[PDB]
Order: sequence, then C-alpha cells, then structure tokens
Amino acid sequence: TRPTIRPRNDVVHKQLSAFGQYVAEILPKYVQQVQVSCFNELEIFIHPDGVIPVLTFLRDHTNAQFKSLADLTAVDVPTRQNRFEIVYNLLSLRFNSRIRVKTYTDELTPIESSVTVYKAANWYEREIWDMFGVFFANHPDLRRILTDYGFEGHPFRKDFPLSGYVELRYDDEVKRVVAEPVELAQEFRKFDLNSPWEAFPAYRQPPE
Amino acid sequence: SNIVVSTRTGEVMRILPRMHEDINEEWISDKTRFAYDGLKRQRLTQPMIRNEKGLLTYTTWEDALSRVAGMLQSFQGNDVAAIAGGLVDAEALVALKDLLNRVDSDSLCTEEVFPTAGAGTDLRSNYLLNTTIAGVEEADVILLVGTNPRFEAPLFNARIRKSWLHNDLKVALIGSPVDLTYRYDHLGDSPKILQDIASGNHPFSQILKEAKKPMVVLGSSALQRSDGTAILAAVSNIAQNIRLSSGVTGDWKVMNILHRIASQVAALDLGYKPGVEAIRKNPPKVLFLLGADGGCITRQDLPKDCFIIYQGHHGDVGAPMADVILPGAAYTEKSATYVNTEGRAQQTKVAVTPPGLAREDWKIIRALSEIAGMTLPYDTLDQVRSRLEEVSPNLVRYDDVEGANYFQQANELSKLVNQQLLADPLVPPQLTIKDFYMTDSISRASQTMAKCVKAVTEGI
Amino acid sequence: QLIAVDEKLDITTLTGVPEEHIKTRKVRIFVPARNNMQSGVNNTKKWKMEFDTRERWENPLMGWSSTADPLSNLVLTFSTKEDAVAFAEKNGWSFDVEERKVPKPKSKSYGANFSWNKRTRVSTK
Amino acid sequence: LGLREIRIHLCQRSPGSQGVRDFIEKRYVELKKANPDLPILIRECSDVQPKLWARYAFGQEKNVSLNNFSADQVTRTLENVLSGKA
Amino acid sequence: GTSVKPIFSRDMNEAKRRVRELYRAWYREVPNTVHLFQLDISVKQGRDKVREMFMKNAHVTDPRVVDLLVIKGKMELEETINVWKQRTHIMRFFHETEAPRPTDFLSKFYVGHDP
Amino acid sequence: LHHALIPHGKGGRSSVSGIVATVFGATGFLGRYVVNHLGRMGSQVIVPYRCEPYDTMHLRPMGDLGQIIFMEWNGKDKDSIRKVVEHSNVVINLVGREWETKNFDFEDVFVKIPHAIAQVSKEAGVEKLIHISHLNADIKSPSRYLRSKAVGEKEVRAAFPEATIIKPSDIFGREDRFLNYFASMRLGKETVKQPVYIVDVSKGIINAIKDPDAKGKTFAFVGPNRYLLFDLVQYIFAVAYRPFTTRDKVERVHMSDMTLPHLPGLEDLGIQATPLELKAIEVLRRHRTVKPAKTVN
Amino acid sequence: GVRTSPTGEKVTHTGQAYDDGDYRRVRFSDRQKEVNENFAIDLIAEQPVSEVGSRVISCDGGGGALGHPRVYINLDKETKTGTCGYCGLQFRQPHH
Ligand SMILES: NC(=O)C1=CN([C@@H]2O[C@H](COP(=O)(O)OP(=O)(O)OC[C@H]3O[C@@H](n4cnc5c(N)ncnc54)[C@H](OP(=O)(O)O)[C@@H]3O)[C@@H](O)[C@H]2O)C=CC1
Ligand SMILES: [Zn+2]
Repeated sequence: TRPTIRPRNDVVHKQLSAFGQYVAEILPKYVQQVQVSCFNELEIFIHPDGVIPVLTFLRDHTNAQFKSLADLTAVDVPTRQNRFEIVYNLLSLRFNSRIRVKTYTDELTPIESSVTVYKAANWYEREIWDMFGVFFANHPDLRRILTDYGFEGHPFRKDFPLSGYVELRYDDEVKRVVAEPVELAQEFRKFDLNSPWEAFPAYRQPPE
Repeated sequence: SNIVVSTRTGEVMRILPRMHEDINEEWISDKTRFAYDGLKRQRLTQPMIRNEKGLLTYTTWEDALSRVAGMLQSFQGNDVAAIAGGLVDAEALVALKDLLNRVDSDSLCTEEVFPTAGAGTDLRSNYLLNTTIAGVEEADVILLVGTNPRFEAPLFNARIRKSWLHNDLKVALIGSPVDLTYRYDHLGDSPKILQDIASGNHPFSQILKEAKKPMVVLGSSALQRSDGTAILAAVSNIAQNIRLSSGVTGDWKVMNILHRIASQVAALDLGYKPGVEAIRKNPPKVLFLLGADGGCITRQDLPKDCFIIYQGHHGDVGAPMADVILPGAAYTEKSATYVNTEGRAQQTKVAVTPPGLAREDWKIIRALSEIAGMTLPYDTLDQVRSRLEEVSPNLVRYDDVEGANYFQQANELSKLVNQQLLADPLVPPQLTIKDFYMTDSISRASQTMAKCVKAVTEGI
Repeated sequence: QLIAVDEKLDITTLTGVPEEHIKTRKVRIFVPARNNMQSGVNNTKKWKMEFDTRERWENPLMGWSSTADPLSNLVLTFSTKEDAVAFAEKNGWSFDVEERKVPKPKSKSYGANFSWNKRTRVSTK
Repeated sequence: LGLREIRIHLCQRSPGSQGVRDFIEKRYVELKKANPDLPILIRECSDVQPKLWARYAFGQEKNVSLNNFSADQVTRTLENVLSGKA
Repeated sequence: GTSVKPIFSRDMNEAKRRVRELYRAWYREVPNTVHLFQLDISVKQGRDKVREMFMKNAHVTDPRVVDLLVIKGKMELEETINVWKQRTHIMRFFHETEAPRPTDFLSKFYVGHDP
Repeated sequence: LHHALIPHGKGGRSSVSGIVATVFGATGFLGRYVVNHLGRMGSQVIVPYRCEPYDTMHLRPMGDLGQIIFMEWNGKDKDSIRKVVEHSNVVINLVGREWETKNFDFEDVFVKIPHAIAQVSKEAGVEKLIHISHLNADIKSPSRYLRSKAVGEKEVRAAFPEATIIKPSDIFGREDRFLNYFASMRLGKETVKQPVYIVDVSKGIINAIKDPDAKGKTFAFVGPNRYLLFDLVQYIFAVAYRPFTTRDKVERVHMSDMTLPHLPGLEDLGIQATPLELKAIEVLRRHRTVKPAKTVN
Repeated sequence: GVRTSPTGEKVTHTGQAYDDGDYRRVRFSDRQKEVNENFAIDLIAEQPVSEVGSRVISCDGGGGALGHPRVYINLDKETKTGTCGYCGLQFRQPHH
C-alpha cells in the first residue's frame, strides 16, 4: 500500500459490523440485510412496512440515538420490479457515526412519511414526490416543490427525456408566455463511452 | 448479411459487419462495406413531371399523384402493368400488388427470370437455397452449375471455402472456369454435361452417388438465359436420381437455388410473375417502374405515348425514360422487409431520413390509392405487415429459415415439358473482379466503386 | 387490507408523456452487437431498450443537426429480456424483441496448423 | 367472378394441418395438371389455423378455414372454389 | 393472488366517488377562476375543458391508478385556488398558440416523414 | 425547386418552412402579427425598416436565431428595395399611412411605393407577391385615400400579373385604430360597418402564401356580421363600462362598408371569422376603471 | 491565397461559397463575410524540405513541449518525401 492508495480502517469496520448485527438482532421483523462498505459505511436494507418503527428505534434508542436526518433521496432502477429505492441517511452526534437505511417501492405502492420521526424529511419527501412520483402517505402537505406549476411527468425517472417534452417562449399574438413542443436547434449528441475489456474483476457476474 | 450502420448527426458515416453465425459469420463483402457512398449522389428528392417542352420539372406531391391517378382511373386490365427492381422491399411489393389488383391487373413482374413451367413459384422449395448457408458446412460433395459465387454471393463462397478447408469438402463446377479462391473439379462448360450426370455415363455421377450428404446448387445467372427451364429440369432430374438411387438420407434437402438480388425471393413469395415476358406478350399503356433499373424494357418495345412511372431513390437508366417520377426511400431510410436466398426474412431499421420530399415506398403507393379512389385498408407499418402475413405468413417471422420439402411434387411437375438445351456454354456475367463493383444503382453512383474499377483495370 | 385485483399493470396515465409519443413510437429490446473493430465483449452483457429514429434536419444557421422528438437519446438498460418487456408493457409502448445472439463454441487446435494430409496446413505463420 | 389465385396456408407440425398436408402430398400435382395457368400458392403458418384464400377479380378475397379437415374434405372444398359453386 | 397495498380506495366504487367529488370541486371552481385570473374564455368553455380533462382518463380500470390521478387533480386544484399559478399556466390547458396537426393519411403524407 | 427551399421539421420555431419572406412595413399593426405567424413556423423573415432599430426591437423574439434579418431601406430609392428582395421568394406589402406628411402623401404611399416594390419583385425573380388595400377602395371615391388605394391596386396588378390582392375592411385589434379610436372619443344610424379580426387577416395572409392557386386572385377579408355604427359605438362604450385624423379619417368612418359577394373571402382560405364580441373584451379591457349590438344581414 | 467566387464572394480555405441560387447570402448583405486570409495549405506548401543524412528522423514540431507529440519518420522511399503527420513538415535523404 503506497501513498497512492487510500488507507483502510479496520477498527471502524469491526465496530460498524457489530452494530449492524446488533440492529439486526433487535429488529428481525423488518431488517432484510446489513452491509458494511470497504470504506466503513454501514447500510441496512429493510422491508417498506418498517420505515416508521426502525427509524424511530434508530432515533430513540440509547445505543443508537441517530438524532439527525442528513438526507433523504430516491434512486431509480427501471430493471427492478420495485422501481424506486428510498434512502435515509442518519447522523448520530452522541456516537459520531452515520447510518444508511434502504427501502424499495414502485409507482403505485405508497410509503409512510417519516415526518412524525424527523421534521427534516417533510420537504425531502415532497421533493421525492416531485422528482420520482413516489407517494408518501400521511404527509402534512404533499405537492410539487421544484418543478413548474402544472408540469407533467417526473423528471428524475430514468425514462424521462433529458430536455423534457415542452419548452417556453413568449407570444405577442396572445401577449403571454406559452408552452410548445420542444424543438432543439442542435440535438444533444449522445456519446457511447462504455468500453469493452471490463475494468474490475472483483465485480464480475456469473454468466447464467 | 447483417450490418451496423454508423451515423452521425443524421448522416451515414460507415457500414460495419454484424455477427450472425448462420448468414455472414462475421464479415461483409467490399460492395456492402463501401457502396454507401452511392447513397449521397444522383438522388431523387422531389416529384417530377414532363413540361410542355417534354423535359422533366419539379412539382408538388399533389400534382404528381393526381397525374398518376388520372391515368390509373382511365385504364384497366392488362393495359396497366408494373416491374419490380432488385432493391425493393416486401411492403412496397404487396402494396403495388394490391393497388394493381384493385384495377384488375396481374402484370406484376421482376427483371430476373425464374422458369414458371411446372410448379413455378407455387412451391416455396422450388426456388430457395434449401440446404442453407449454415448447412453448407455439413455437405461432403457440392456441384455448382452456371454460377460464380465469388462475385454473385461472396459470403456463400466464403462459407464454401471454409467448409472446403475444414471439412475436406469436394467441390465441382459446370460452367466457365473462373477462380473461386479454392481448387475445384471442372466438369465442363456445356449444359449437355448436366444430362450426362442424369444418365450416369459421366463418372462424377458415380462420385456423387457415394456421397452421404450431396448438395447441388444452381444459380439464377444460368436461369436468365433462354434455356433456363430446361436447365432447371436437368438439375431437378439429377437431384431425383440422387434421392432414389443413393437413398433418402432424410431431411438433407439436396436441391438448392442461389439468387443474385435481394428483392427476388419476396416477390416470388408474393405471387409476382418472374421475368418480363408477361409485359412483352401484352404491352401495357401505363407502366410502373418500382425501382426498375435493369434496362430490360425500353420505350422501343412499348406502345407510343405510353405512360411510365418511376419510383425509386437513384437517378439511373430507368428514371429519364419515365413520365412521372416519385422519389422514394433507400434501405438506410426505412424499416423494410427483405428475404434472402435461404428464404429467411429480415427487417431493416431507419438509420437516417429520406432526403428532401422523398417518402416511403408503401406510403407512396397507399397515397396513390387514396387519390385514385381505390383506397387500401392498411394505414400504418403494422397494418402493412398484417397484410403481408395474410398474403404469406412466413414474411413476418424474422429469423426462421425452416420450411417444408416439396421437391417430389415440383419434380414430377417439371417432367411434362421437354425443352432442348441450347449449345452455348454457361458463361456468367461475373467473370472477373472488375464486373463485381457496379451491379445496381447504388453501386453505379459511388466514387469508391469507380476508383475500385479504375484500380483493377490499371494498377500502379 | 389487500385489493387482490386481477388486471394487467398500466401506468400510462401517470407518466406525463404526450399521447402521440405512446401509441406511435416503437421500442426495440435487444443486446447490442459487438463492435467488430474490437475483440472485447463487455458491452454485450445487458439488454437495451431504444426508440425508433425520427427526422433530423440541418439548421439554416450554423448548419447544425436539429431534431423534434424528445426520445432520440433515450436508451434504457435492463438485466434480462423479461424485465425490459415488462417495463415496455407497463409504460404502454409497442416493442420488438429479437433474441440474444451468442457466438457458438469452436474447436481450436494449434497442432491442426501442421497437418500431414489435411488442408488445414498453414502456408506461413 | 373470375378466379385469379388461391393460397393454402398450412402448418408444418400441427396435427390440425395433417389432412391438408396429406392433400398436397397426394393430389396437388394432379390439381396442377387440371389447372396449368392458375397460381396455386402454398405457404407456412405457425400456431395458426390452416386456411384457404381465394383472390378473385378486382382484388376481392375470400378465406375459409381448413382446421381439422380431412384430405377428401379439402379436395371437395378446392373443387367447389374452382368450379365457382357455393 | 395479485394482492396489492391500497392508497385510498379498496374497489372501483370508492374511486368513482372520489372522482365525482373532484369533478364537483372543479365545476364549482371554474367560474371563480375565470373571473379571478381575468380570462378570455367563457365559463362554459372552461367547464368543457374540465370535462375533456376528466374524459381523457376514462379508460382506467385500476383503483390505485384512479385515486393517484385524483390525488394529482386535487394538487392542481389546490394550485388554482391559491393563485399560485399565473395566467399563462391556466391557458397551458388550451394550446391556443399551437398549429392544428391533421390526422388523415394524406395530410401527414404531405407534411412530413412523421407517421 | 432549390432543395434548401424544401420544408423540413415539424413546423415549429427551429423548423424550416421553405418560405423566405420580405415584409415591407413590418413595424406596423399588421406587420407584427404577420412576422409572428411567419416566424413561429420557422420561415426566414427579412424586415426592412425605415425607423430607428429601437422601434423594431419587439420583432426579434418572434423568430429563432438568424431567422429574422433587419435591413434599412428608402421608399424613394430603388437600390434599397432591390437589395432587400434579392433573395426572397415571398414579398408582402404592408406599407400604409392614414394621414398626410410633408414627405409622403397618399400617392407615394399607396401608388408609387407599391409600384416600385412590384416592379423590383418582378425583375428580381420573386415568385409570390401579396398586396394589401382597403375594401372600400374605388376610383370614384370622394376620399384621396381610397382613390390612391384603387390606383395602387391597378398599378401593382399591371406590374406583377401574379400578385395576390387582399382587401381587408376595418381590422380591429389590440393595437388597432378602430376600437381604440372610438374608445378615445370620451353620428350614425345609417352607416354600416363590417370589422375583421387581426388574427383572421394574419392567417389569411399566411394561407394565401401557402395556397398554390391563389396567384392572381383578389380577396375581401370581412367579418361575420354587419354593424350599424351607432349601436357598435354603444357596445364599445358599454364593454369599457363608459357612459355614452384631420379630415380623411372621419370621412372614411362615415362611409359604409362595401359588399363584394363575387370576390372570395376568408372562407376560401379555410378560416372561420371571429365575431367582434369575443375579442371586444380583450381589446377594451384596458379602457376601464354583455348586451351585444344587433346585427343586419 | 484567397480566391473569389463567381458571384463575387470569397471562398474559404474549406472551399465554402454560397452558389447563385442560395438565399442564405442575404445574411451577408449590408454586412461582411468572415474569411481568414492565411491559408494553411498554401503556407505549408512553401516550406523547404529538410535534408538529414539519417534513415529515420524525429519531429516534435519545434519548441519541445510546446509542439506536438514526437514522431519518427522513415525516409527509405526516395520517390517521395517523409511528411510529419502533425506538423506537415517534409524530410528527405540527400540523394546524389
Ligand atoms: N384598420 C387597419 O389598420 C387596416 C389597414 N389597411 C391597410 O393595411 C396596411 C397595413 O396596415 P397597418 O399595419 O395598420 O398600418 P401602420 O400605420 O401600423 O404602419 C404601416 C407600415 O407601413 C410603414 N410605412 C408607412 N408609411 C411609410 C412610408 N411613407 N415610407 C415607408 N414606410 C412606411 C410603417 O413604418 P414606420 O414605423 O417607419 O412608419 C409602418 O411600418 C396598410 O397598407 C393599410 O393601408 C387595410 C384595412 C384597414
Ligand atoms: Zn512535425
């Protein structure tokens, strides 16, 4: 390991593994998997029905007390049956640690809103509904937060076009800003950058 | 052969091969790779009609369509006819078939001639490469009559060469002694040799008798000559002797026919009459040239003040002799169906869009039908392909090559008429490499093929 | 607690796509062919969904390439064919599927080069 | 009123096409003996009922199913179509 | 099987009830909006547009899809009540500035390559 | 047909319509709408302007990049007209003035300038020329305005045989001088008026450019209804919630609108004329702080 | 070496010039057309051919790291002169 390689920490790796096993033991009803990254990041995969309990536990337990919600986001993977992946990032100031909770959903199944647990989630959840179309149940006010009023479609889905469907201009006939089907003077050049000759043998998949 | 068209900002950049283990292995011929230069020259972009001076001038789509529809409505019967070129798709073929049927015409012809005597194009196995390209690798002897596969089907000849090198295939030829990149046994040039093979006097009959899996291939070049039906009868007799004497090995399918143009098999499957003899016997007064650039029919052998319609993409020998010109799309510009010499149907994809006012061929014919009042049922591409499935359901299966064997029926239907063989050697048009670079309108329009011809004729 | 409804999934009304870009477009589901310029095969592992080519024209100013459809650069990646077909049906797109092409195994042998009586005898090396 | 062509769509491996298959293998040639100028197209289906299409003058077409028909049955059907009786 | 988690309704009757509620709310809002944003349309034209926007989704047979559509519709209704939207947004429903795209085969054949 | 003149795209802002239009008098009431309709479909517009560029500043957003080119010209000069119409395949004449000026009287505005434009367009190889003149334009008119209009019609017909003449009557628009003129007055019962919407005239001009057989025809663009002047002014004052230019304009507005049933109208161009009541609120909403007028047919 | 078009326009180093019937010329009227006067092809045509007595020469474009990537040019073909792929300079062995 030369100065060009990021050094490994083993103490934190073991600590995170032990705490992940601890959380798994306490909550066997919801926890489906626990992983620790090679760079000491602990992530927990749970059933969607356990968002309110597990988070509450992590917020309220004496050993955990993850009091801060750093971020709440969603990841779109169209090849999965449950399209959307809801990610909760939590920070514990008492133990100076970070955790990640991961959940799955689809276009029609809603997710319970964690506003009752973390207030910070409120706006975050709105953003998810705006950008991926994931519905959050029992939300104080769920509406668009980023897109234009009356915007049709959820732009952060992997099948939404990059340039959208409509574009805005001004019309002097009607004396107002109008929306028309999008037409680009220069179409976006699509570059095929993926190369053959795979780079990382550590991530090779079986040839089924 | 499968290809990949590489484009960039709506312009064809290059052509690359595509791996198909059963058709083109991994490669393509030089013409396929380097003839895309011809898609940018001598292009038809707008409709044209004759002006008062008798010259061709540009016009709108409505004017040209109305001018064609007036003559279509005025005439009827055998006075209306069409010829299909060598670069036409199944969609336009069935479209024009239906259009001329609605006016009660059956003069649907192709430039290449296939003998209609006996079974004709009624049995699919009567005009296909039944052994298939991937099946060439299982043969132990092979006989080639009246063909030069090196320039007539380069990938077929490459497969024969591979089987010759690896499977110790034995190759024999009847025709001119051309070079095939591998050594073969030259029986002769006269068609009479074929008869000897049927009689058993010629020792190659005995050599082929012991073959476990014999293959016989007859090229369309030998069928283009006036004695083609007699040649096909002789080759069918040879195959009959093979099956009855040496025994039926099973589903081997010895009889094979190798074609030269991509539009022939689909037209034969769609009921088109091969050859232009129907046009010659009953000259029409309005004629459709669906990309017809073979030069077979001139204005000399048509009635005076005949009406000629050319619909294609390139300006070639067939365009200036027309009265109304409709610009069509090329194979790089439309999703179109082509059936290869094996009988396998494959569809192209849209790489770029047709230039100027050019449209899709079947769309042009459908619009013409709507203007003339004989409106056709189909409106979209899927409806055209449903019509294709109605006429011939195997034109919508895009990777199947298998088919039933009807050799016995066509064989005993071929034994009725006995035309004598001519005393002319079987000389194919593709004698030398210089004759291979320019064969169709796309090739003749390219500087690359002109450079190839100039380099072949004289080299530094 | 459970509807137990029996109907095919269809989220067409919720995606915000214009009506013309649904019943007219034709997606293609395929494994991309290997680039014959290279011998690597790492780009032929996944399935791709791509839309049909529409009209591109030249800009009167600067001569750039202008387009009008939004789905020109949209290519989706899927693990298996069934996943891609399910996605296409759920989104209400007509699709064409052609099966994966795998290179058949071949009997390679160096000693076949130096053959006593067969034709695999190489002229040089 | 004038017959222009007929097309027989039969399947290769389906048992419901078997009789139709037999018809060809036994009498198709003889039918061509009676009809030297009528194009008798035979084509291949796949999981589709065998069918007979008659295309008359001016593009008028009429189809009849041949599923599970016997060889004598299809012989009679083709005779009926060729003779013009209905 | 095919058992799924509900959103608001369990079967089609409750979804239809919610659709009727939303339609009543939009119908009552139309003239107030027409007056408030100082529109150029009439109230009959606005209610016809509301009817058309409802009839566009008349082919849905999934209670989950229907009630999610209803959730969305209440969202735009709430946008319109509170005048979050400008005058331009309300019009975006009428496509007044767009050229009429013909549908017959001959017109599409003449205008361009678009199928 | 000069391939670069072939339509391309989907008829949007960045598309190509194959129309290269020179719109004389494009800084006016009708010019802005004509340029807007020409630019929203992707056509290239040459705007020849006499005034300062500041007054042409509003035309720029109407087209995409490079689709509108502004050029100086003089009506008295032929070289400027020549160089403005050198490369156009469509020329539209919208030059008009409703009053007298010490440099331009009615004869130069309505006779000499259109004659020069038509002659230069013919000598330059322009395919289509469109000319606009009043509906009530007759030689025997009392007013010099409409007499000059009629002389200009005859002269442009002589110079450009394939010229299309349009005879709109009393166009009313947001920036017009018909509804605003009456609303700024803050005599009739025998005079009849037949006003036509601005957008209808714009679409008529566009279709006439597109229409292939509208070469030498003469059109009369009129509205759906004929209005007595008194009740029309009453309705104008009622819509604005209001209680109820030297010599030529009052004479013109006292004249009745002619009826020319033999000439084709907007219906020939596939346009449904918009009634005045629908757009009266749009025009007159800005003159503030229901019972439409009765019509005669 | 800047040529003039038959219409009167200037032809760029790429050979670009609007023909008689092209409408786009209107963009240049009352304005100017931007053409670079210095043609790289003519300027590189007049360079002298360097004489070196080695079978293989090296070219980096001059300036060291301020030029182009270093390349090696073979001079065995006495028929022609070896040309740098980047710089366009020419090299040739002292025949006779
Ligand atoms: N109610 C109406 O307005 C209808 C109009 N008429 C006809 O329709 C045409 C256009 O109408 P409209 O747009 O309302 O008129 P405008 O008053 O709005 O302006 C007409 C255009 O012509 C130009 N122009 C006027 N006089 C001269 C001149 N002496 N020299 C050069 N350019 C000049 C003006 O440019 P600049 O800014 O430099 O002055 C102006 O851009 C006119 O020919 C008119 O006669 C048809 C029926 C009635
Ligand atoms: Zn150099």
